[PDB]
Amino acid sequence: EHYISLLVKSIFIENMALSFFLGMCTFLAVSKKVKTSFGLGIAVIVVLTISVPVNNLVYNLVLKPDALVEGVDLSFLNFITFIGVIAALVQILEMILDRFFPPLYNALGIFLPLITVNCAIFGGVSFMVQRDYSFAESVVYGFGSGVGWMLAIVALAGIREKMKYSDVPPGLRGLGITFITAGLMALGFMSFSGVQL
Amino acid sequence: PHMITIKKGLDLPIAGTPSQVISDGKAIKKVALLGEEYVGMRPTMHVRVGDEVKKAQILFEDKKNPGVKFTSPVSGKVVEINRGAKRVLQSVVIEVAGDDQVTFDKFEANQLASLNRDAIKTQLVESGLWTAFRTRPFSKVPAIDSTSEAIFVTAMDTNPLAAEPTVVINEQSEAFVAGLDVLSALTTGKVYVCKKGTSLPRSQQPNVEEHVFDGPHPAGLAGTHMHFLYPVSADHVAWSINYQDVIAVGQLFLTGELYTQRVVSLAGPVVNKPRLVRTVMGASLEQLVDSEIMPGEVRIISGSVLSGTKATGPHAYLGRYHLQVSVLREGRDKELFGWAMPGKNKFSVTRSFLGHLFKGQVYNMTTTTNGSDRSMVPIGNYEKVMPLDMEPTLLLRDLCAGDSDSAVRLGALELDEEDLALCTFVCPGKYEYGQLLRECLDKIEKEG
Amino acid sequence: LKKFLEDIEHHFEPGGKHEKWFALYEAAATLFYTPGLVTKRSSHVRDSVDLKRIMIMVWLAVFPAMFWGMYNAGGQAIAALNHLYSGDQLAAIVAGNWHYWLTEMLGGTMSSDAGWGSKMLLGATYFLPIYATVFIVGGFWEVLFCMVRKHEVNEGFFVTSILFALIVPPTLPLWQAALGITFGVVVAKEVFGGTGRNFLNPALAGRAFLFFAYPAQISGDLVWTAADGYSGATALSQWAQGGAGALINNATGQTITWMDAFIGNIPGSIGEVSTLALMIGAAFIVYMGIASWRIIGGVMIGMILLSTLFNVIGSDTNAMFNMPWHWHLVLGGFAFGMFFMATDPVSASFTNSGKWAYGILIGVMCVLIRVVNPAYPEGMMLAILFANLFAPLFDHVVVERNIKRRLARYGK
Amino acid sequence: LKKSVLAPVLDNNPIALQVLGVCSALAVTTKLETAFVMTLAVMFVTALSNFFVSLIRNHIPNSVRIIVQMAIIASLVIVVDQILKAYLYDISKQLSVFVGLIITNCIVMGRAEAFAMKSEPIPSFIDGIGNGLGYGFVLMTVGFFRELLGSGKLFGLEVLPLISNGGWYQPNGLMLLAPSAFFLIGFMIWAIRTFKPEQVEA
Amino acid sequence: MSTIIFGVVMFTLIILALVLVILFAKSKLVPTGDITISINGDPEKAIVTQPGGKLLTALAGAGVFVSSACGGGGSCGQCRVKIKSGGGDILPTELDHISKGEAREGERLACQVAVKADMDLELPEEIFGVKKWECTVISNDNKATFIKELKLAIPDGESVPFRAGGYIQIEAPAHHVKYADFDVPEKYRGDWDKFNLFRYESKVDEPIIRAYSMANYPEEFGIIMLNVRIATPPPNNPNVPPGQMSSYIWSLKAGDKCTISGPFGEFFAKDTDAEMVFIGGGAGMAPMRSHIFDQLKRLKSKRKMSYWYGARSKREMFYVEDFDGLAAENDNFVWHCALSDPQPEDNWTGYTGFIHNVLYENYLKDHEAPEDCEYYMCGPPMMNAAVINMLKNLGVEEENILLDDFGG
Amino acid sequence: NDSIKKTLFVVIALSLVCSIIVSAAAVGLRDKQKENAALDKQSKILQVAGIEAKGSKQIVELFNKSIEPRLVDFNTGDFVEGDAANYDQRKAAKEASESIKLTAEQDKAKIQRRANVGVVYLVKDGDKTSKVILPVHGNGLWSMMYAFVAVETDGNTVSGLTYYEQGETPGLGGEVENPAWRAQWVGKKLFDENHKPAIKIVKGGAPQGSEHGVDGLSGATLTSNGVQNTFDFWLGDMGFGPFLTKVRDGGLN
Ligand SMILES: Cc1cc2nc3c(=O)[nH]c(=O)nc-3n(C[C@H](O)[C@H](O)[C@H](O)COP(=O)(O)OP(=O)(O)OC[C@H]3O[C@@H](n4cnc5c(N)ncnc54)[C@H](O)[C@@H]3O)c2cc1C
Ligand SMILES: Cc1cc2nc3c(=O)[nH]c(=O)nc-3n(C[C@H](O)[C@H](O)[C@H](O)CO)c2cc1C
Ligand SMILES: CCCCCCCc1cc(O)c2ccccc2[n+]1[O-]
Ligand code: FES
Ligand code: FES
Repeated sequence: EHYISLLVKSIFIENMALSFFLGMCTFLAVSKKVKTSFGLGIAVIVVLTISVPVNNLVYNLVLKPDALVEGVDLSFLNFITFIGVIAALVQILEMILDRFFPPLYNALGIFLPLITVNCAIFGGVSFMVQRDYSFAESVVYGFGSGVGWMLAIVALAGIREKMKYSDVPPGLRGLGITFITAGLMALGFMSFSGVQL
Repeated sequence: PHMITIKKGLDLPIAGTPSQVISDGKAIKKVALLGEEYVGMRPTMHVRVGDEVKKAQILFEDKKNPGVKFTSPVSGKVVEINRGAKRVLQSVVIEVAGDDQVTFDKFEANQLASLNRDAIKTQLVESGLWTAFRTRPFSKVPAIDSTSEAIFVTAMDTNPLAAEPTVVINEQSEAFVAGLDVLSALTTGKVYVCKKGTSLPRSQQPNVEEHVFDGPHPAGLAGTHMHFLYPVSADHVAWSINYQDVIAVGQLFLTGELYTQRVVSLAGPVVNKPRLVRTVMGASLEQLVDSEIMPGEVRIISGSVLSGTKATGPHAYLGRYHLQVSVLREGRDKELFGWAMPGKNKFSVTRSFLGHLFKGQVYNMTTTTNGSDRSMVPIGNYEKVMPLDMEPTLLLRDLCAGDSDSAVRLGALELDEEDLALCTFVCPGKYEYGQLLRECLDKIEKEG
Repeated sequence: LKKFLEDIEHHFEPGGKHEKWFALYEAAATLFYTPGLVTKRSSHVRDSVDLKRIMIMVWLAVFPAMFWGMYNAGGQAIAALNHLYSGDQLAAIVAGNWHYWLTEMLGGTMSSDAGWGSKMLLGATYFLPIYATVFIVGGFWEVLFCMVRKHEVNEGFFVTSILFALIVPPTLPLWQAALGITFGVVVAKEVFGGTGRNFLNPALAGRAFLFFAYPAQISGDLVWTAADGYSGATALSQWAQGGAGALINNATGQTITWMDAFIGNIPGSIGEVSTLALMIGAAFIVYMGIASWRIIGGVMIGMILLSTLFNVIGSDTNAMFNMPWHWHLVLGGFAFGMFFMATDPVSASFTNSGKWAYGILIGVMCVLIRVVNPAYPEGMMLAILFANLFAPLFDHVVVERNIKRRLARYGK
Repeated sequence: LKKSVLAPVLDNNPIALQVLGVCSALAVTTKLETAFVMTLAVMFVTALSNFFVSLIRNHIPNSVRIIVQMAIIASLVIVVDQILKAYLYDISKQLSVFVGLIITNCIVMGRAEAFAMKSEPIPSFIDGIGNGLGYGFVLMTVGFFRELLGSGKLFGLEVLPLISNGGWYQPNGLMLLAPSAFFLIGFMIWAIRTFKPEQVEA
Repeated sequence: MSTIIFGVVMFTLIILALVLVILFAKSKLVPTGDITISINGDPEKAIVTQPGGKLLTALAGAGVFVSSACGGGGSCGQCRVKIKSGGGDILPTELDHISKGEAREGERLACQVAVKADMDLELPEEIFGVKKWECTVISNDNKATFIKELKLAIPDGESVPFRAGGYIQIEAPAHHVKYADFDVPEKYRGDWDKFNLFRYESKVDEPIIRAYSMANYPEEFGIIMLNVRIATPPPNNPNVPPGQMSSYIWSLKAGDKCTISGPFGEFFAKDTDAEMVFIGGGAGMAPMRSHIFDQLKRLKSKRKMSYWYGARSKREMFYVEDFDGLAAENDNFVWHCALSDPQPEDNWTGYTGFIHNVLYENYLKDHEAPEDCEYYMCGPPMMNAAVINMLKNLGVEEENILLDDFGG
Repeated sequence: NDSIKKTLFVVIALSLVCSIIVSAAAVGLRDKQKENAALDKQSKILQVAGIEAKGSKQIVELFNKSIEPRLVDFNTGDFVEGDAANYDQRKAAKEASESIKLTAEQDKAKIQRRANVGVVYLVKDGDKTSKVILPVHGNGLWSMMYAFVAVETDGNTVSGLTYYEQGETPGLGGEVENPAWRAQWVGKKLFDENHKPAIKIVKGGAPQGSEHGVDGLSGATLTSNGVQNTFDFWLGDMGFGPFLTKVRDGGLN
């Protein structure tokens, strides 16, 4: 069905982390340990799957041209509304967990502060707006992108751990090698570029 | 009896196996205690060169392990006190002479089972036999006040060219039975007497248990036995002891005098008449193997070839925990394109050499590394000689990378330099994981 | 040679001159004559197998594929030429290409009645120049990194240069090969430390560079046959365009029977054409334990499950759906990649359980890229790269399961 | 002021020493013209956003501190977007969604929380320009190689005649794809760390 | 004109709603109640404060003072509190001075952990004895070319319950002083006038707190003695900021109000019988006297001690008679001193050469078992850097070695 | 200080200040930015028509003088009346009401939907329609390829071609924008003597002087097939075939 195809497209064919370079700054900084990356990967999924549908509802209701009132369009407010809504969602989630769900806060709360502005969260909404998606479609796309992003970060984290035995030259060690490692990752993920799903 | 079978392991077919016959042996004039053999020991010398010593007189103490006393194995006068780099105590040499000895309390056979724990602990510490025990999580002598609920008596020896315990034990059957009873009372829990399929004397105490192990070499190590009967960790500390020292424990209590006689398998490729020879603890190998080795450049090794200390200069004495002497040939010769030649007379875990075709062959192994030191390529050799439920390929990388924190998770605590010997023997990169593990474990206790 | 090398050891030593050349010298000293080193601690006896006997053994396991591949490449070029040109026109083309008149000069007739020897000679003129270029250019980067870093050159390059020179089309410009190997040797291997310190396959990363950098010269129909002005699609591409009945050799106008594909009498790159030769060679490195039999078994299971699944589903618009599994095995580079390039110890999973998952993923990925992806004719290379990235996770999952058992004391 | 503003050009580069604003660098360097325009957009947005925050830093409420700075940055980019869509429309289309991402770009947000706060207005304005200039230096060198080899062109000027136009240079396809950007920065950092060992990591 | 109105109101509506929900979110999701800190589970020792800041500031405000040699930032690591629960996880900086075992035991860096929720911690009762004092400067007379002796009187005559070799933290506020105002006696003024050190001036803009070892042993009641060294600019760096606290201390005179904190310290003599060898240098002479005097006056220890102190000349050698009297009254302990550059007026005829070399020749050259001795190092980094290697040249171990680094 | 009343004031104060600036930019530049988008296409339409035009003022003058958009219904092939100037066909296809779903066999070009009414541009010359430009788009290997096809009054000859939107790989599939390839399209005949599609993309070159044969893209068969399907689909019943049939019988004149 359409939902199944969309979910797979957003995970492998359309990978935000590597295909579109969205959210690379946190991709390389937090990819040190798999356990940390997995925790971050869960945080982005909830943020992406809670922000993409809400923004879609907001965009259609008011921001969409000739939607709030005939003859008036508020598309120019697209950037402010998306980032504004996303910022509130990240902060509110980080607080309710610390109050009502202690154990969840320690697992995801530590990571939300850096995702308040992260590129992947904003990028997913912008791409969704550029295309035509329904509410149910957006939920799958938002959830699908999160898993795709979480797949890349975890895969990179596993590689970096496997590189503990490697002997990288000084200087290129640290950030420089991660860029090369990420570059090679994109090569493997370009196999599906031709799929038109 | 509960039997456990090991499938993954390698039996080295080295030429010149022991005849499995006990011989009178040579006469030893020099004895020594190896200071580097004990892990994490800082000596506090109690004697100086020229000082006379008795059978059980204290030689040096341990700073990091207060209360542990190391006593001489034979009466005599100290002749040398060697010290290596950074004044590390290499060995304390003693020239055997006289007959003076220090006696201890003695009890009947039956009274041993009901003996109080404090009395047993005091007896061993003063007599110096307490040094035999080794806490598996770090292979260090147990603390005086510490106690464990699992004591392992390794009554089997699968090391290459090792002596069969059944031959030795049958000579001291009465002592061995008394030995287990003393250990049975000492332990808070059970005593695991790991043994081969053969029949050995049994102890009537309920705690003492016999487990039969069959298979290649790894089945004969204390580390393997613990992993199959009592998984050790930081919280759960277990002890270990070889059957020879157990006989000593029984002799000490049954007669009140230390028993320093040992049976060591003197065998190897370059040994004229391999057999078992009686000796005294810390014998001088330069005299034990004198006029019994074929001409040429040879290396005398205390303990098994897989795990042992080279016997050269100050270290030319038998180890406390070593019950075997191996003699090898220094393979310094260089052959043209030796790295690619038909595999005749060449032994390898993999089937990449013609040697494996001729089943039952014996190879006169030399000390040559058969290559240079290169990176660790995991061609799957490690998984074939590591029966323990671990991930050897990932564990070994952690040690090479010096990731102490990750090594513990993978299960590096329950290993020892004698457990990674086979992995060192089959590494294509010619690494030495035995040394790497020792560096890693010392870091954990030093910091952790 | 022993005396000369021993005496010259003074020069390459730090005290003597040419000290910057020690790394190169140690390669020759350790190559011609085995080191006289002895054990210093730990196990005083060591296994007779060293890292040098695992490269020559693999480097000798592709020879049957190399020789037939050279014969096959020449056979197609000669057969195609006569089909296109004839009479005097053939002579003009022969004198216009240094790959042709060189063969004629040495005695290899280019006519339609050429024997096996002549065909093989033509292939050699197309394979050695590529192999020499990658070896010299690839080796230079290997030595430069080790000399500058004062390391000892690791013995892992002879198997990387020969495998990169066997998966490229015969009509590959030399300058592209130098770049292709350079990216693989430098970016993928020497930047991570060297042999055994990387996570990707240097050979498949060198080809992926040319695959995307210059797709024109490593894709299409004008590159897989070394005949001027001959445009003939390969077996797998013809299957996509038409169907099982569309497999036709434009050279001889004869259908591609399964045996012909299995034997290796089809157009393609030198190393992949023959599956029988690879099977004979791959049986050795697997029998000797050099190549894991779990990965090979895993790849076969993964390919069969998806290949059979696609057949059941069927499709009226995509002809690649109805390809039987046995046809997948003997076409493209699946046979070569499964045996000699998907079994690389370093880039594969380090866990027995992980190897099975890693092997299966290659089979699933390879079949998908062949069926559902029309952009790429076949994706054995890209399938392996995907598996290499996710190989660490497969072993990490196993380790986490194993660690959980340890903390539970193995139920004791 | 000359040394202070030029210090973060290579000594504290936001992409080399730090990791900020890398998404635009790896996705806009395809053409030099887009890279140069993107550099100016970040330099202007970074400076103006910092100046406004510094000029109102005293009264910022810590409860919603992020929102107020985001609103200023979001408003600034939207105005910039209108200018781009008015003039230089062709470049704007190539920029695509990444023009909006300038609001998210870690450089403008990172410096806003780090230096724009607890600082005077004028020094904050200079810092924004300096940080943007250093970030632009990465795009230019990375973009220069990508366009020079990827299509044999610089700002649309034929530097290397392509084969398709009776030339001699064959464009490198990989330079226009995702992996090329990663490798160039991975090696560009390596060169920087060599001449400036103070940034080497242990 | 028309669409702008809709945009403007909509602009405020979306942003106003977002702040309302988050503002309302905090009102019903985060508690504003003050946080209570329990010390040793003692209801009397309970501290209550609002959320925010670090744990170190709360303790100082309450009255209990913790060592802050580095003044925050997780550098020294002296601040160690056994926080049984709460305080969050351990930051990477804390692990620098805290090992895995210590972290498991509950040790944490107070100056780094941020108070955000109710927590309980355990602290030894000795910490309660830490208190501040405003001691009147008895005198600040010169004793060497680069050292000063600061004698202080505890108000009311009370004595600090400190152990021999401890240190106290002196806090000085913002000020500005000139090296000319320093009252340097002509005996030590020869070198001061040679380099014209009087030109330098010290300016302090904010309060500064520094650690200082005390030269008085525990049983010396009602007096505090500090051998404060002058932190003049290095000759290669003359124009760099001169020592702030050192310049302030040298400017003090009799009757000056001196604020100190403590008692602190960990450089305490071990309780054993093995001979202890003391190596002193510069300002490090103060702990040596305390350790030496304490072992003979308070402990009455008969153990064998050998103290060697490095100086430049006779005037730079001080307390010769103080130790000589101990030698006469205590032959078990022996004191020594070496003059590297004796002056013509010194009339020196005894030991010659640097302290590190001479002591080994006379004492450790013929020592049969010098490894077992206990080594107490306190001096300039070069003296400590050479001695540690020189001691390690004799195969010494680092378990006994205890370095009292002054950060010189 | 954390007074709730003051925090709202600054938030509202910031919102009002930013709102005025952002709103002014959105409205003030709305007209100018709209012109920019149209100007780009206007130049492209002129380019394929062969009318040289450089400069924004020049484009506006030439485009108004000669070009003349006209709506055309695909089903009927006749002209339609409406806002042909600003008829966004792309958006119309997305909307179900203005678009007609294509079945599997019908969708030869692999386009999900086709707009009800198309838009063309007549290149008037001296009060006489010299040629008609047809916007034809089809599915490529990577993305959707859009192109303009110029047809003479006879409705059978191609006088040009241009691709103003493509995503094929440069060097292999991006050759569709190569001036040599586009210039090779001139003079071809869209339809055979039987009034059926005849334009072909023959692999490996084309016979010299071929009337309906067009040289294919080297090593880019997949993209070439998409081009062939695009012309085949848009020249058929569901495309401009009915309109071109009217053009053949003097529909324009
Ligand atoms: C546990 C402990 C006990 C101590 N006990 C004593 C004691 O008993 N007596 C004692 O005298 N000291 C003692 N110290 C040392 C004391 O902490 C200071 O080192 C000393 O008092 C100087 O303080 P200051 O504030 O003047 O240093 P600063 O003003 O920071 O001066 C540091 C030195 O470096 C120079 N310097 C500073 N900044 C620069 C720069 N940018 N470039 C070049 N040069 C520069 C200064 O000129 C000066 O010489 C002790 C330290 C510790 C940790
Ligand atoms: C079974 C086997 C397969 C190998 N396959 C490859 C290969 O495909 N490519 C390659 O460059 N090296 C290969 N090597 C050599 C070596 O493993 C490889 O170069 C290192 O992983 C490079 O770091 C192989 C080695 C073995 C034993
Ligand atoms: C031209 C070589 C450049 C440096 C890399 C050498 C690698 C190298 C060196 C050797 O001695 C080998 C011996 C046997 C088999 C393989 C070998 N390889 O790959
Ligand atoms: S700019 Fe940092 S995440 Fe994109
Ligand atoms: S006060 Fe220095 S580390 Fe806390």
